[PDB]
Amino acid sequence: PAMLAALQSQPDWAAAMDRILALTTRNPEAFRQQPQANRFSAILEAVVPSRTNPTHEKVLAIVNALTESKAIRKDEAGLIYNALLERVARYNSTNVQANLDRLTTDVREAVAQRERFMHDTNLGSQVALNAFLSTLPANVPRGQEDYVSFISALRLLVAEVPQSEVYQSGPDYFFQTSRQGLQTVNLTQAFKNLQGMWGVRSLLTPNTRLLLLLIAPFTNSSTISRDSYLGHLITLYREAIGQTQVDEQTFQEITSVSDTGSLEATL
Amino acid sequence: VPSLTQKKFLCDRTMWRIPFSSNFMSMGALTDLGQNMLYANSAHALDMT
Repeated sequence: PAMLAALQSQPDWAAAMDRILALTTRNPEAFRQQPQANRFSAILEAVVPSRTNPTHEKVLAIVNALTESKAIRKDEAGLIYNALLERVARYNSTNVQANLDRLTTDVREAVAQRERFMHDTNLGSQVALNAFLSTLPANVPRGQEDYVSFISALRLLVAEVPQSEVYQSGPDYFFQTSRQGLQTVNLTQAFKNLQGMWGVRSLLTPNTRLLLLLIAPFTNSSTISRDSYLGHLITLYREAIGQTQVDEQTFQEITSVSDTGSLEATL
Repeated sequence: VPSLTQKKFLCDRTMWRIPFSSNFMSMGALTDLGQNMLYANSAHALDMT
């Protein structure tokens, strides 16, 4: 967000007194040959460099930052830029003209948090979930305490699938997405229909089934035993996921050999 | 009866140039010679007739 300001403005002096002096490597005999007008319009630069006025540049180094995180929309950085320039062209001083400098050489460096924001989704995945888990009932359900293993598999899923896995709080009911596409929106305040079977050995509306199928991959010997339903189903969903991988590769193979066809004797 | 040829040379809409370079030619702008009296804050004074 700065070199995009460098690569939007500011067309050096070492590179100029490295060429006039003929200290380059590839073609030293470069500056000598130019017309004796250029060679007298580049020698009086690396002999008495001309000052500059950097405000615009680093101000453009701030706009290109805002509009890349999300404030000032892409189409408004022609009013924001003028407004910022005129503000910093009023109150300017070594005061502000520096306070910028720090802002521009910190905003491009203090981007690690932003990177973190999208590397553990600690923006709407764990802060939301670790909020929703605090809206759950007490952590002592009656039947079993396979509860905690499931509720931890949920956190692991949300933390190890950065894709989007956003956890909205679309009003009273917090709902889990499986991707920004969102074609597996399962309601996470509607598994207070699993605070039923948390411990037993057709009452699951697929919404609950959707959550089970969504996390299952991330369950191993955790939700465990023959803890009824919740146990097996998870195991059966994992088995079905493996079989689905098998059938996926099989169908690609059988359609690369060559119409419903494979879809029948696969499904 | 006898002839004493006269002879002219109309030219209209054209401004005689005298371009100022060496090979009185045109190899650019900031033309050769000009380029010399560039930097040198030198000063001169024509006087054509």
